[PDB]
Amino acid sequence: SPQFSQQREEDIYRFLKDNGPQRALVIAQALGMRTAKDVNRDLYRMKSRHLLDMDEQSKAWTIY
Amino acid sequence: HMASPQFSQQREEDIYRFLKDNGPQRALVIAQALGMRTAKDVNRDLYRMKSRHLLDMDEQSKAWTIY
DNA sequence: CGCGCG
DNA sequence: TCGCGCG
Repeated sequence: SPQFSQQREEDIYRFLKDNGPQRALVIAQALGMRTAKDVNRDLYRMKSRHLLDMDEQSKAWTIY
Repeated sequence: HMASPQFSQQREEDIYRFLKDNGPQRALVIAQALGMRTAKDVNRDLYRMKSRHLLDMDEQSKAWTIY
């Protein structure tokens, strides 16, 4: 199973599981926030833990 | 008969005076010299002053100068 | 405008 | 590549 330190990481993961790959502004807005900056530190931390991947060209995030 | 340049903020006048006497210098140096902590404390102001042609930045050294 | 950086 | 100025 994926290991989440904060429940909000699961919220991101499930959003991407449910809706396919999306940019950080979409993850943020879907979860009640505004911009990529509201979630990017979480996304890159999750990427470092092989929870998510990002396509560097489209900037879309997806589950790992 | 007013002095030149005119600065809209004390911060801008302080940056300009620091660079006139010491410059060029990196943003991290300017931030510390004005009692702040990192480049993030002055970058918004430096690029705004650059857009008004009050300062320039050397791309190679990253040091800011009075224009 | 990508920015992940405390 | 800590470059980053971004609201």
